[PDB]
Amino acid sequence: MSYNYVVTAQKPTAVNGCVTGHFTSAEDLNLLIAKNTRLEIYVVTAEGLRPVKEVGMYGKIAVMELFRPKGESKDLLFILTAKYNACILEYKQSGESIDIITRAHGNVQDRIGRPSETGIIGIIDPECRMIGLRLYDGLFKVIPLDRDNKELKAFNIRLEELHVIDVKFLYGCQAPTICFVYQDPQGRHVKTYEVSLREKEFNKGPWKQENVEAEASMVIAVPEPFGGAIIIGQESITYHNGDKYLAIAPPIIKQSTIVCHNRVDPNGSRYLLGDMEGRLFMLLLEKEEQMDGTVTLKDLRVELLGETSIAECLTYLDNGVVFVGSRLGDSQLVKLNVDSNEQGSYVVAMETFTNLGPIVDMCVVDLERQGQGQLVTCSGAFKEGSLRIIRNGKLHIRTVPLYESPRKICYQEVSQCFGVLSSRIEVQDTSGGTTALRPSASTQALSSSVSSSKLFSSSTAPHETSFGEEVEVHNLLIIDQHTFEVLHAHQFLQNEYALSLVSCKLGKDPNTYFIVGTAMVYPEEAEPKQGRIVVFQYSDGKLQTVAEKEVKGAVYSMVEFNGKLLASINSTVRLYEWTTEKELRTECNHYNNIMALYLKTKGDFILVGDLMRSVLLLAYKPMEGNFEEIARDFNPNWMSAVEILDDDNFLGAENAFNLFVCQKDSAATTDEERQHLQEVGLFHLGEFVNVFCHGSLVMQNLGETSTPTQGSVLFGTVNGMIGLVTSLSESWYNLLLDMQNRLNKVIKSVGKIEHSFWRSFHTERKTEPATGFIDGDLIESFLDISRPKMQEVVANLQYDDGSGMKREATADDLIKVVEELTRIH
Amino acid sequence: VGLAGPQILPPCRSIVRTLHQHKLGRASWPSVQQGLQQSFLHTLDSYRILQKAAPFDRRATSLAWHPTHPSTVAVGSKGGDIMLWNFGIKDKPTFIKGIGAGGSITGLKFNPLNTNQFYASSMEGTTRLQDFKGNILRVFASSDTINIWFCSLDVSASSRMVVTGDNVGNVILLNMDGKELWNLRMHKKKVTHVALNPCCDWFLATASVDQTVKIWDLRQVRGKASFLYSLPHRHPVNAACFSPDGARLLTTDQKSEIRVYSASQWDCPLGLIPHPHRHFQHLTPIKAAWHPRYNLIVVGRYPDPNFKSCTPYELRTIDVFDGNSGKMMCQLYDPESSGISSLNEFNPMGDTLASAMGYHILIWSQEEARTRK
Repeated sequence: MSYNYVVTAQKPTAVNGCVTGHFTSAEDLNLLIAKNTRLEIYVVTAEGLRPVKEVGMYGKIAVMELFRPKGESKDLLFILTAKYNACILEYKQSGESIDIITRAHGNVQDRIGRPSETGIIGIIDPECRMIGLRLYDGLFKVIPLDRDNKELKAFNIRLEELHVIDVKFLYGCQAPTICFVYQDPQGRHVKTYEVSLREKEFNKGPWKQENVEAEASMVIAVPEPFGGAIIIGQESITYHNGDKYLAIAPPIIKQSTIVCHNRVDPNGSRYLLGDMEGRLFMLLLEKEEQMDGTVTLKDLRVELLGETSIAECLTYLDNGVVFVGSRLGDSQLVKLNVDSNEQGSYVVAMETFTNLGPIVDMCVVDLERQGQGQLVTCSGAFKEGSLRIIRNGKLHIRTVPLYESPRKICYQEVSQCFGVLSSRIEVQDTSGGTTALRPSASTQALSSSVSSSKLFSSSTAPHETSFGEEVEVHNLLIIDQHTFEVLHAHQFLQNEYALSLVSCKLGKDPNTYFIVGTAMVYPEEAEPKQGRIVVFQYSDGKLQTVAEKEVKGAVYSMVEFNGKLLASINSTVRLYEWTTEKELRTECNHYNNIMALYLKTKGDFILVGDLMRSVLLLAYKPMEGNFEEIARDFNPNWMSAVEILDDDNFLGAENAFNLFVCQKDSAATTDEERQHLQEVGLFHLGEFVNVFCHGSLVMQNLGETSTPTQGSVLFGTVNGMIGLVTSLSESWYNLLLDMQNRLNKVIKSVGKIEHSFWRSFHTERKTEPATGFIDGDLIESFLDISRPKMQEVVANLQYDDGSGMKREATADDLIKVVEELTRIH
Repeated sequence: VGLAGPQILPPCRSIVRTLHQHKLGRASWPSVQQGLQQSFLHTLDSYRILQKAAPFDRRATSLAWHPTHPSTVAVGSKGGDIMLWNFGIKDKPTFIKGIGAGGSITGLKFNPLNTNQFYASSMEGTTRLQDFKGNILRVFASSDTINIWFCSLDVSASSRMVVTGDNVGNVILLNMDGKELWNLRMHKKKVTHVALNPCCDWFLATASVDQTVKIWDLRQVRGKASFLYSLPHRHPVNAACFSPDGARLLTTDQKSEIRVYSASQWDCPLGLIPHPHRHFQHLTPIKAAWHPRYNLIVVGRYPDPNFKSCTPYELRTIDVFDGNSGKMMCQLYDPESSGISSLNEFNPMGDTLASAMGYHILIWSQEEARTRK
């Protein structure tokens, strides 16, 4: 009875991986980029990047590596998805028709296994003898690269070391050899193993185990003539090869963790290093000659090159240019110069590529024109953090740099501004409190108002701070809707984090307030036990504290409720009334929760999203003044977000990247049965949803009756993808889903992955086919195939055109349908 | 050992911020699951207030949870007496009696299809499927000669199979409508427990008094101990229960031991959790259990003056360990319940625990909430 349609409005922008090689031709230098479902293929030019191809895969790319077996004139590509579909692909071009051929494909899922902590790791032997995968603890999977292994058949080897940090195949070994860093009760160590295919087992490696730094975190396989391996830690960089040992401890790198690396020279003489603060270093290997013609390592050196966006990955292209792929900020092309500029930097930005991710919160406002909705998102994190303003007409994006991490947003029409929760990092200063790493919005406001609140400053046991602890400083910014200048910044107390924010009227009071829920943070508490709700009023460019309410827990969420304030505190959902004397009074409470993170409301009904009790449907009783548990989803789901579609339909998203739709049990004959929500819809989105919100970007056609879908809920993701969910009738649902089946019979899936498998519900507990959800992206893909393929798709189809009786469907009819559908986003 | 006790504190680091870190995409899911496991342990040290108690006649032998609903549970006695009980209903729960002497129910799972049904294994020698109103729907198999009876039972719905164990050494495997192609012998003595994996469908586990626990492949093996794997022990085994995820097998002995075997190389173990659950005649044998959504273990303690205790205070209590580490994290205790918690089982839901002691049934939910207007 609930039928839903999901569609991409903006494809994901974050980069999960990027590599260089020769894929489109033996002569071309190509750049391959992964954005979570999309594979982008560019040619490197003297000026920049030429787009050659963009494809979608039915899967989340976790590994992306190029390789050239013997007999191949150019590189092949290995891809592995999050659902452990593996495929080897080849680029094919003929005229202007470009095809990626599937050379090999297979599912390498084992029956059993716990996925590891550091995630899927995938590497390929330099000699193209084998692929190695770290999927589960204690195991190393090997796909022998035989030409007949078109199914990618594999075997497992035991790893005695169960907690592997990183691993790489080595260069210059007569036998395939892996080197890896692992953790055990004695600390961190580095070790190697040879890989015997004959025995399908490890053999003793060429050099003995050595202890490494406690935070040894990355391995770099150095090519010949160097060979050996480099181990990157938090304070030191070491190199190991046989009897060769060389370690350095440059202080410059201790301030921030190195997180990605890339080789600059083919012989391994230089490497790039990227940290969490966006700093880019040059790592230099000094050669030492040997009388036998071999080369040993003489020295290691680190050189600060400059600052970039915070890099998930780096790739040297050519001519001193590097691509900086970020997930937390925009990606970039940067030029490295041999000589520094005035500020001592060797870095010059060449080009920037929009990244919306992470979208942690957003809202829709008719910023410019009534009925023209625009989406304002809190985007980015630390020095990359921004606001992003998005409108249709494909899309125009305005960027407001904040230089600090946003957390929440709301809009306040009557003040013509936005309230924005934000946070910055500070480190202990020379003599005093803490100091900021750079200027940012909370430190560059036109005016500021530190919290002079002393609600519980008295009779409150302070908790002590030792030298060395870094701090997060949270602020509420008030920002102009037109200029997006930081108008005001209110700094909260030491150690208190602001979590939720709403702007609303309350009770019979005509003033409009900004309301914030917070939590006291202390290092030893399994959960916060102290927090505040704080009601401010904005006037004269500042916030004045009108009221506070102390509570024993973290105010995770708040929502306006019929002029009252509903708020989630630790395992409770609490309603407060606004009295005439302007104070918060507890109206009512509900308790059957572990940790209530998310709330949404409609009418007198409340939908609660739980940390562990996935969803709960509550009702307020005006003639009784209390809550009743109406129903619950008794299937466990670790939620990340929830939404109300309507009075009868409840949407949820969970941490294993799926969506579900709950309803009341229509076929319930008892109050007990009536209390069971039924998960009637299931869909694997492939994204981590952080927020839903009602609204639309497409101009609304006032009085447009007889459309396919009804309602519109936008949602935002970690990868910066934005999508739209809308409602369907039963007949439309049937139509488009049959269309999906036949499209699946016609469409060529990259890597020979089935659409059904990809959208299939999937958690560590259960696997079930999709239901109740139309893959809108797949439907829109109808419009891009050739006409004969459309005719095949619509072959033997009974179709109800407009209102009437059934007849044979023609391609143009379905084109019309899908074109109307594309205009909802 | 350590890190929690009557005096020592449960809570480790205050990492809850990680949730928003997950909202940003930096930190990975397993760390979050770790932190929320930590959270559940912290609030579990406030499960201490025993919610409800329930008696009936002679002795408890088996326990089972209604899968869909939290507050409902089924329990099976020494005398073929079954009970079905729901909380927050107050409608004086439902009962069904049996012979009372030699009809000891020993296995009990709900019906995955018709919630008002249940499977059962009985000392009478009749693996049956029967209603909570009393009507027996179908017998499935039979001894056909007294003094030889069944002990173990389990079922799977995704594969539509039933499996049951005897008191001598042979296992039977039926379909949900009969159609028996099995009853080859697996062991030399009584089979105490047996179970199917939920995340695959077609490898099986059985445990016995033979000091051995065995992993089978019910479609591929037909050759009378042409098995897949066999793990030895120093003592007999009271129970072998799978994970929900399917990769961690748990095993629990009769003398003093718990073992964790993994997917990776069934033979060798990951870790030994020494802890006393000594076997005895009139006592109900002890059955470790997983918690469906974490890597925890829950067990009943039965002290032994001969067991080398690391902790100096040894009371009659319910212990809670970590799966993939080895040591402990919590201990539930409440006087007025100094009996020995033979059975303990968490809900599939995650908010409730049931304990079956001698002549007693206990419910351990939290309480003492704040109030509405």
